[PDB]
Amino acid sequence: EEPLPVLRDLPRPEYGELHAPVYNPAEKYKEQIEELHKFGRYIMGCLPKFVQQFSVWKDELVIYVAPSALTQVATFLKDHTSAQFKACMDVTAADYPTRTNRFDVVYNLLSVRHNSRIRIKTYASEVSPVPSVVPLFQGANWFERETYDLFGIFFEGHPDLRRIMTDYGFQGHPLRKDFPTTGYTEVRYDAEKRRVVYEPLELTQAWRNFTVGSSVWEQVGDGKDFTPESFKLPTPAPDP
Amino acid sequence: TNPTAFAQTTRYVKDSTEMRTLVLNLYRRYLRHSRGFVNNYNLDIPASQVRTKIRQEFERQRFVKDLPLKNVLYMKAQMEFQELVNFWKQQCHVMQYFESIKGDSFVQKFLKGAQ
Amino acid sequence: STKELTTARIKDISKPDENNLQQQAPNRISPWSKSQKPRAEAQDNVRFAVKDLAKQPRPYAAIDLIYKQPIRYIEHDNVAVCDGNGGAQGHPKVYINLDQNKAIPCGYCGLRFAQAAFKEDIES
Amino acid sequence: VSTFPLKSDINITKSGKTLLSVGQGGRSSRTGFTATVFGGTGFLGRVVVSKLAKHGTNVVVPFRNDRARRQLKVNGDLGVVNFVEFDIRNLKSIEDSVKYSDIVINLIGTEHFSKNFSIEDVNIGAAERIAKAAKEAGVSRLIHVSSYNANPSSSSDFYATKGIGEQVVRDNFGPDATIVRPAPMYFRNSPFLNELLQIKALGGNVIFKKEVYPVHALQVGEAIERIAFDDATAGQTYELFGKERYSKKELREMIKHIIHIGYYPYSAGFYLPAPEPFLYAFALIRQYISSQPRFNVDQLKRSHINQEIDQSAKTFTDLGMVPDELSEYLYRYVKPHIQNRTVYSKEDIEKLRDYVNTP
Amino acid sequence: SGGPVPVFKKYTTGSKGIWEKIRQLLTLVPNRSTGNPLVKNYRVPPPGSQTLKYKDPVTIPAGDIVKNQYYDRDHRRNYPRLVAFDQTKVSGLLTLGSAQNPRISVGEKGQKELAVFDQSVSLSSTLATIDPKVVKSELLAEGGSPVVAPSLNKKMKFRLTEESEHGMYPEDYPIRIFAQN
Amino acid sequence: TDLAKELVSGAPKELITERVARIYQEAKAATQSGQHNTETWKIDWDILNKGNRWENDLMGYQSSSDYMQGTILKFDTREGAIRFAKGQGWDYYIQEPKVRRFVKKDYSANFY
Ligand SMILES: NC(=O)C1=CN([C@@H]2O[C@H](COP(=O)(O)OP(=O)(O)OC[C@H]3O[C@@H](n4cnc5c(N)ncnc54)[C@H](OP(=O)(O)O)[C@@H]3O)[C@@H](O)[C@H]2O)C=CC1
Ligand SMILES: [Zn+2]
Repeated sequence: EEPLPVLRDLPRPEYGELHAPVYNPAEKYKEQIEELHKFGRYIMGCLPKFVQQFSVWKDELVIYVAPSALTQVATFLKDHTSAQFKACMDVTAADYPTRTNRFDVVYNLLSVRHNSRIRIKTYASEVSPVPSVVPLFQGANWFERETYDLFGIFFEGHPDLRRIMTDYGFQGHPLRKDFPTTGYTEVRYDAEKRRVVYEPLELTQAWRNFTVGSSVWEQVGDGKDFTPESFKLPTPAPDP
Repeated sequence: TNPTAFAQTTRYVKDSTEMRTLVLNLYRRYLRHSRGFVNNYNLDIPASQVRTKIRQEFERQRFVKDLPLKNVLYMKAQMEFQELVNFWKQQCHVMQYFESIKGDSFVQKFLKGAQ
Repeated sequence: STKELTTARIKDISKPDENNLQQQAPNRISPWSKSQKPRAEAQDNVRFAVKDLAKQPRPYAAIDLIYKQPIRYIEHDNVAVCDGNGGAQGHPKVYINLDQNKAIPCGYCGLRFAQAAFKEDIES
Repeated sequence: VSTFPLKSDINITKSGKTLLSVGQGGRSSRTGFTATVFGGTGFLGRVVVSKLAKHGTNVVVPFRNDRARRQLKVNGDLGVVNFVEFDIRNLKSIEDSVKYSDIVINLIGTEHFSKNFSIEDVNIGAAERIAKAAKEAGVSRLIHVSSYNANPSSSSDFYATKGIGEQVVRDNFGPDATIVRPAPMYFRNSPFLNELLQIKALGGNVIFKKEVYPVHALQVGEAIERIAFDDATAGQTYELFGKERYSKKELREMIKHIIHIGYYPYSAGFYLPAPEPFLYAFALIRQYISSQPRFNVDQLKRSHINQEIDQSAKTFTDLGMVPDELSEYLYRYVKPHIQNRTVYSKEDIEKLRDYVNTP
Repeated sequence: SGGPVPVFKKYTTGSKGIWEKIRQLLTLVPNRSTGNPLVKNYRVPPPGSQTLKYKDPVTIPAGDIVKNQYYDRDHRRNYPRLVAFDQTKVSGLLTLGSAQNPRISVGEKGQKELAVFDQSVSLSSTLATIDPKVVKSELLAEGGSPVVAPSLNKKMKFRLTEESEHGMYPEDYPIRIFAQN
Repeated sequence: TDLAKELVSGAPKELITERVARIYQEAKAATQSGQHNTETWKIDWDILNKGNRWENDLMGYQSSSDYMQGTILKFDTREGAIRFAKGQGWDYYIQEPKVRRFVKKDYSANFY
């Protein structure tokens, strides 16, 4: 039944000068880089008709396929035992207006089987449809519904495609780069009509674009080479 | 999982003629529900004008030539119908849709700041 | 009047009064910036029609206060070091050169430093 | 409404004030003016305040009912609609309601009298004191509102004080004071369309024989906008009314079918005919028993007077606005009191007029 | 372990004297704390009235005045470059081997071969025409075995515990607690 | 590309009829000697002849009714900008960047 200690007063460790090793954080992914490279090539060899190219970054493997190669590669990665990606976590997009097909549709698959994640990238334009993966993954029903709402991508084969985020009868797809961040209209309560009405946008304080004062010097270099020494073409050695 | 009421599958049509049959079919579906649109949305105008303004918006796109433009304008064509039937829009939105409204002389625009 | 109340001056002309609500600040009559809106014009507005101007915020003008400080005088050195008299709770440390025969104010604090040998001319 | 309430962005007043507008006319825009709507918490004030504040015109709203003014602020942006507590038995408050203004509007008026104010003190005393103070406060334009039969010779007290009220304004403010004489204004929650919809209307036959001309409350609100923003309307008198002639007895019955209300209308008390000497007596008693404004004696005399049009005054064609007929607007203002919903267009309403008068 | 702890060993207010004996006689579990913190212990020197003079911590290699060149520890600019392997480079690696396991001739004869895969080479053709041992050695693994998806955590394993060890719900409740192993 | 893609973007009609966009490459700033902000092509919209900026009466803000005032697009090839402008049916005009003329600079030139 001893009285409780006063934890404020108990002695604390004494340290002199602290030492912590400095080493490149990208080194600890070295083993993961080779194994994704091998398994990335394996998918390409199995399906040369579809896999345009594959890429590895640290611990993330990406497979680049055409829109017409989507259902095939998705099915292969779902059913093949060596790569059982039953769970699709994310369906999204990104806008790069400089490219001919601006939208870049990206899928993230999870394999609870082997504890792995794979990424599928497939492009799309404003008018060209993309196959819907809803027949394979039911979890993409709303992720495709969201991508259309914010990017206007036509998804072929979706059972019920409609707005999910923006208001009903909202004009324009917000995440397209050409859509201004403040939109086009705004609402207020009109006394005469006894109802909330839309009016064209008019900001009391116009948005200030401080992004113009960005860096005029390039800030990060060319990077470093971390490709496994088993995935570089050998240099033909000079002759005697 | 099952789709909601008045839903349709999203298929990219590849024939021009096939689309017009869908386009013409959809037009009566708008026309058929016009009285219910007034009743459900408590519109202050008779259903005749509701049928009147539906037709105009179809013609606005009549002269598109390229096919990929035709589908997307049809894909979004169905979506606006589906929301209207299921009472998803509020009364404020529908009123303002049909409550919408000659340009001033050069002096008049100049006098008031123009654009 | 409205002549001093609407134009900025380095120093005022008449003695400021704390009760006069038309002054720019309770301890200064005229504004201290060329683009500062006079307080007389600011309160001549519809939104002040039924207000109590004595209870609106009237902080003491900082220009008049800072010139009430004495000039620091440095002995046998032409460079003064100022840090806001708080170290880690002041401004960054800035070194002031006192070769010219005048009092050079600090960039942040506004304290004026000079040389002791120059005090007699400065105090004229 | 539209997109810009002005015809020009620079507007010089009678007093040498140069008002420069900024913006496109939306919420964040301004017009440079500063009005003062008296009785903005009244029926007509709410529409008038809303239109002015909708386009960035600062509006000072003197009020006495603290809660009734709260909903006025939604119409204007930050700092636009300002509130000044006042009482017409207080002069200092009125001299602050008009201190910074460039337009003064006077919607204060009554057809009933109270234990603290009579009709003489309100329709005549208040308007006079406003114009006297608005003149000494250097206001360029004053707009006044009176009844539709302003006639200082009328035996009715309402048109006796409303008619004299016109004079004492121009005799106080001067020969620049505009005057507006709207017809019975119909709108949502309007005093006119109310008693037509009220079920237990005691003395219906006595009250509803009076004939008037319907007029849109919004058009009256929009008309007042055109008057304030135009300097060519100074000293002019406006008689605002509609074209088609309607009688309350016609309306009280045309309304009856839209409401869809056999034995019931007689049993429910919809028809409550009354000998006139009783009505003069019961309305006499409620002046000092009821704590609320009831249908009083003076209002009874008005039921004996049809609307008169003073043809020497102006109309909506002077403002380039087409008056709106009650045919197209009666239905949307009875939907609150109202298978398939039965919708009446202009043709449906006019045909319904035929049925009422057909025996 | 997380075994039950006597009430007087927890920093909450507890009764004393006759009421302690009443509290133990009537409560279901006598070692349950009221939850009201000890006034004399909890936050007693407030955060604004402490005694510790804080000093900025600095590990030596990255905070030193010496042997502390920034380019040694400038990891943000040593990021891994983005390399995409198209079908052509896979074919070149497949046919010619890798940099570690060369299968290319030397000198100008080799420079002839590398230039072959410097332009488009579809991988469908490459697998059709190459030694079957190459696939079993380069593309596939362990003598023709497939390539299983790599694991993000080679140390992710689980094992079944029991209530005498995990302390949670007994065997009857419909959940099982998994350890690391 | 050739399609009238603007009919699916839901953008207001005024960007086609009433506004003018500009395709330009940002110029080098005189103050600084860096040459990196001048390597990507950008699209910006012209300001409005009235209602671009006006002073808020109450707090002195900068009110605006231009919903494209803070919209700048980025590209990496000139053609992609022109193609994208063509796709949306924008009434653009291209601003060709100036090219600095090469002049060799020698240390010895100060005396020769
Ligand atoms: N259909 C109609 O409404 C018609 C009305 N008119 C006249 O238009 C004028 C405006 O009335 P309207 O808006 O339509 O409806 P109201 O009768 O409700 O408006 C009366 C206004 O005057 C104010 N008022 C009355 N007495 C006082 C007082 N002692 N002190 C301060 N304010 C007072 C009221 O303030 P508060 O609200 O706080 O009580 C109210 O704002 C009236 O004179 C009316 O006779 C003429 C033709 C048609
Ligand atoms: Zn300093």
